[PDB]
Amino acid sequence: HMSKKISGGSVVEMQGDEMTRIIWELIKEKLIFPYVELDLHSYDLGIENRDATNDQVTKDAAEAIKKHNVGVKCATITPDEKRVEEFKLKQMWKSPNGTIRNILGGTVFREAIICKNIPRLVSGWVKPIIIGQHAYGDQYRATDFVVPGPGKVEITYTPSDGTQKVTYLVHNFEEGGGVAMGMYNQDKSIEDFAHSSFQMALSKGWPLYLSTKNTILKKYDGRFKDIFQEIYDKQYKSQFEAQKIWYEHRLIDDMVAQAMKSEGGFIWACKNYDGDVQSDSVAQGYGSLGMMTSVLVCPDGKTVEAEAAHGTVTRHYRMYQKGQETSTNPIASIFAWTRGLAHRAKLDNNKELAFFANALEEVSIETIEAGFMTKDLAACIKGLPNVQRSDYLNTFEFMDKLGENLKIKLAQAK
Amino acid sequence: KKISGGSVVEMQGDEMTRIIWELIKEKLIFPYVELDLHSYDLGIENRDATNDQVTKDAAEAIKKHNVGVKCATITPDEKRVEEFKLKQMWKSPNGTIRNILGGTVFREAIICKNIPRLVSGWVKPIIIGQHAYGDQYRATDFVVPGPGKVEITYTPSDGTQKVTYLVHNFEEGGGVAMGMYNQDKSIEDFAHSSFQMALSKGWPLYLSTKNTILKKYDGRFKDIFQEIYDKQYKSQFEAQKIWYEHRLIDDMVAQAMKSEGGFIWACKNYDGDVQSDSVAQGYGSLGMMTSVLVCPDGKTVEAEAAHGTVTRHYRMYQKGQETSTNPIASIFAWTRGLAHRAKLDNNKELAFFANALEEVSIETIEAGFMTKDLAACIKGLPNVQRSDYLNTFEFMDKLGENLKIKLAQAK
Ligand SMILES: NC(=O)C1=CN([C@@H]2O[C@H](COP(=O)(O)OP(=O)(O)OC[C@H]3O[C@@H](n4cnc5c(N)ncnc54)[C@H](OP(=O)(O)O)[C@@H]3O)[C@@H](O)[C@H]2O)C=C[C@H]1[C@H](CC(=O)O)C(=O)C(=O)O
Ligand SMILES: O=C(O)CCC(=O)C(=O)O
Ligand SMILES: [Ca+2]
Ligand SMILES: [Ca+2]
Repeated sequence: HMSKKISGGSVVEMQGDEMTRIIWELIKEKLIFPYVELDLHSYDLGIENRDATNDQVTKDAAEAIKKHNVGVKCATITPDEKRVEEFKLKQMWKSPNGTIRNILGGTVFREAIICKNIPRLVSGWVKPIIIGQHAYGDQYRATDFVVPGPGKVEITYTPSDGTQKVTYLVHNFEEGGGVAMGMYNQDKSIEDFAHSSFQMALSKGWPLYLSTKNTILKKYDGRFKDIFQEIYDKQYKSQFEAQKIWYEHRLIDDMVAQAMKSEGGFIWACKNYDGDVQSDSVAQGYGSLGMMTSVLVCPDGKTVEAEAAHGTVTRHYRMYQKGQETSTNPIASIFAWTRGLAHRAKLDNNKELAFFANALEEVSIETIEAGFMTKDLAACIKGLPNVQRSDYLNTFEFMDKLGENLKIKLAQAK
Repeated sequence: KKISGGSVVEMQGDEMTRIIWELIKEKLIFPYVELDLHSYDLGIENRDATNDQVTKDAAEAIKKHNVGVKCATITPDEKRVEEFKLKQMWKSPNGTIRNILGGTVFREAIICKNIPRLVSGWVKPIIIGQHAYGDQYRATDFVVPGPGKVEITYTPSDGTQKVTYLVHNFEEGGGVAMGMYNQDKSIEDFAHSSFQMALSKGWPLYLSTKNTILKKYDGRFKDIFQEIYDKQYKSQFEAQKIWYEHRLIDDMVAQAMKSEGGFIWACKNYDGDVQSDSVAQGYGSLGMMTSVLVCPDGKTVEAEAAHGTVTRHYRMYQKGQETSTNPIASIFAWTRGLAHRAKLDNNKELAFFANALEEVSIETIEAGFMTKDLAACIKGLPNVQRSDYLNTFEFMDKLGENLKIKLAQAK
């Protein structure tokens, strides 16, 4: 009969597109703002405000995250040919997440939210599997081109200090054309990636695996393997052993077979491409992309960006657009806010904010575990063809049910 | 009065698989099939002795006789170079052979009703066609020791202007860099092989790439497939009510996880290498898989046992200790090659024998006679007792008796 909200501090918010934008606003309206006062720095990364500002709004939000150390980002449209038409864009703008990653740096850690009544697709997975994706280099910064006919492709290195160049033959095309590409990574980026992985394994108490293909790329993938091993021996091995965990290198194909027959419960450090791909595989194996969280941990050990690990759910948004009922899972988006607020509360020693962030995570899981859930989770239980309308809640019924349970939980603890 | 078997190129391998290989031939093959065997030793010592020329000679012999069957082989790491005092950390024979022959490697689980799958919805099989040529498996990678410029250059053979592209200006330290390529003609054969596999199985075909990122490199795989599809295969796909689609690799691994199986999955060399191990494990046992390289000439094939050489079991066999080594992938390398041998020769007896041996293998396991690894797939290893499985020679022996019965019953 006379309450006062939690003062949450400074957070950078990146508004997004299509179905995740709708969810994003329901989360703020029903779960966050009634309990938490925020110093929000909002940036509209919607497809048409980006285009409006020649994508300057993306870069500015990236700089804002550097300044305030905490960002929460909604899924955004990444333009392709179709999208330039649909929004009559000025150009095919770069992915906002590549731009944001490239400015911030670091490792992207992805993890499924587990509810005990939600069957996995992979039978053995009891505990979670946290993939740490090295968010820099390799294919994502590579230079590729078409080879139009017979000829020589070479890759050369010219030292900056003046000494003589070295020239590696890629291929003599003798029979026609094809394609070629060069790609690189940097030692300091690999070192930051190793440290974040060892640190993540130690804070979760779980073992750590790095996957490469160094049997084939002895120099390129060998560099990753060597940097991890030296940093582990010099800096982490005795800590790992003190907690009865361990670090091992694995070939990527051995690693995906090992992961598939494990029980989970390990950190999986992936090079850029493998982490991009394998984390969608892992996400689906747990049940639903809607349940996949993601946090960019920057090398300063202080800045994070939290987001859902899925897209804008265009398919559902099209149905929403023509008045048709939808059942879109908000948990990944919710945990973007709770992870961002948890981190804000850690930097600030804000006890009430940290208790709120965890209460909302608990509430989300408890609601599903009591049998109230969106359709994608119902399908995990029954199999899609066998789901009845009575087995699940639509988008708005589920937020309402969550909002109801969160008011109860928070008024209980006071 | 044996079955006429014809010419077959055999590549001998290493450690436990080398041992099982000899047992397969003496127990299951040679008692029923007379063969003109052309045998190349790809054991790690002989590759070292010949500076790996024997691997090149084997691949050439496959061009000549059209059928190869390859035993698993050691791919040396640094511990192996010490063990054998190798002249260099030789590269996998599979890479050299695939580079010489070109083609597509089709991988598919070997399914036993009593071996549980780990992925719940995979009720039908998933066939991966891995492009066998180029990309990371023919690349050149090096260490960048400090600041400097990495560039990549194309010099046309006809003497016109060369083109140079900045890969990276290293300004803050060193790192690594690599160059890699593929060929139009080899991609086309990749496409043809995939469209033909789909049509022959009556299943739909998906090609995965990452063309959102590698717009030129992966875009070429995409454009080649689409062009060949529209001009040469779309009509026949529609007549069988199947289709072809390009999918982004990320989308596709998720789609496959939640799918029911029953499709052809065309993969670039790297993805096919990685996802075929994921898929074999998902169907229940990483080792229960077929791996058959189908060459562009449409006539030549090389079946291989895809797993490792089982070093721990070999050491135990060296010390004269009981082992329980699964032979099924080596057996199916023999049956797949002989089956294709029988196809080129219109040899109905050889074709019958190859499928019999495959059938005996499945039936024997489904009846409850299996090696320790398979019993552990069923009970869980901590719960496996000695009486739940056969040792290496007992299993081979049960296979041999069941095969002898199947061939007699059939006449
Ligand atoms: N972070 C972002 O800003 C991203 C935005 N995009 C965009 O999103 C739109 C559509 O893309 P899409 O392919 O449709 O993916 P998405 O995940 O939205 O939906 C797929 C299907 O997954 C099921 N599903 C997903 N979520 C839910 C849910 N909550 N509830 C229930 N079912 C769900 C549902 O399944 P169904 O119910 O249909 O069976 C759905 O349809 C495109 O514009 C992309 O640019 C993709 C990912 C990242 C970035 C992009 C980048 O940086 O370039 C990325 O990671 C990458 O690099 O690729
Ligand atoms: O890659 C090798 O060295 C051969 C073993 C292997 O991984 C395979 O054949 O798939
Ligand atoms: Ca991805
Ligand atoms: Ca492999």
